Amino acid sequence: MLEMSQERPTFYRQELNKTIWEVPERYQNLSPVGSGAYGSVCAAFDTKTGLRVAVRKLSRPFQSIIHAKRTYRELRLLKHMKHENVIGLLDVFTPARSLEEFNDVYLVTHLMGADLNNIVKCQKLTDDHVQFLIYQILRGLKYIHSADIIHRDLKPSNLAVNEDCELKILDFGLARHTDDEMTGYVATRWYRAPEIMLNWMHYNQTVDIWSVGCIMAELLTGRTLFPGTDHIDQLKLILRLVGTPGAELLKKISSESARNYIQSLTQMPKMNFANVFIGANPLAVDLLEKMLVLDSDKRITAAQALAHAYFAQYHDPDDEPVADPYDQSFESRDLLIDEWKSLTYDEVISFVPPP
Repeated sequence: MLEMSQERPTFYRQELNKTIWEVPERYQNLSPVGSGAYGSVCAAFDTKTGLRVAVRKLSRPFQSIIHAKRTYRELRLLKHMKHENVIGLLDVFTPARSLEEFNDVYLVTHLMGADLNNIVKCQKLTDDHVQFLIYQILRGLKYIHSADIIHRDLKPSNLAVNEDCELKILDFGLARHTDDEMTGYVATRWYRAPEIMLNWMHYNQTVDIWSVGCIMAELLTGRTLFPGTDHIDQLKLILRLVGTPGAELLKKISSESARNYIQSLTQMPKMNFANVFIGANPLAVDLLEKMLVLDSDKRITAAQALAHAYFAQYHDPDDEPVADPYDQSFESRDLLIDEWKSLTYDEVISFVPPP
């Protein structure tokens, strides 16, 4: 009645685009799909679930302490998430039969074709389509935030949408966003809260609410809310909308130079959001206000947003689950490469697939 043995499937070996792919035979007809510095990816047919899946062979997962710790951190997150608005892990394997021969990590996920950009390129979304997506984003973030994970890079390129307008969040909780350049007229930095983009204070899950506020506004108007040609420009665009900070917010900011800078800016009142988003549903404008609050301590939570009147057609407290606890002790801990490799191997071998 209890399992003793992990029975090991049969793997087959092949070369596609000068990339060795050794995988279980359950994965057939692999198609090269692309190669970034985050792994090579193949489309594949999973004969056990009937789904079509993305197989991802990590690239150089253990080449430095930083990168070893990134491989583990990502694998830990993917394993933990079990919510239909969050990319789950459906399988993770390696050809290695022991930690000594262990080198490669493959990650199996739902093949998720289109992202929120591609969706907006092809249609003008109806009002109900927009509402439904903000709901799902907030629903998956409620989950994420329940387990004390901060997405840290929530933006349209990190949301996958299917034909029935069903949404999953991608790429949450990782250190990789620091590898993109955030200088100039760049989309990555356009969705970030001012406090992390100028490192006024340290991260906070409220940082992600700022992001969904920026996406919602883009989904209602079709325009980027804050397309700043640089940090300072983006900050000015922000303060114009939400108003210069007050005393309670300025003392929360640790750098003495940054408060001198803010108080050098000409003080401005907050703008009237009804005159900024002409034509929008008043309930949508009301909720935007509560997401776009300069002081993160006063931003709305995802759990509060779901209960806001804008979502009355979709809100149901009995279908908005929270996650199990996510132990992140390991983030403060100082290990060697080989030790991070061993903990990654241990989670690879201990993976339990979904029922």
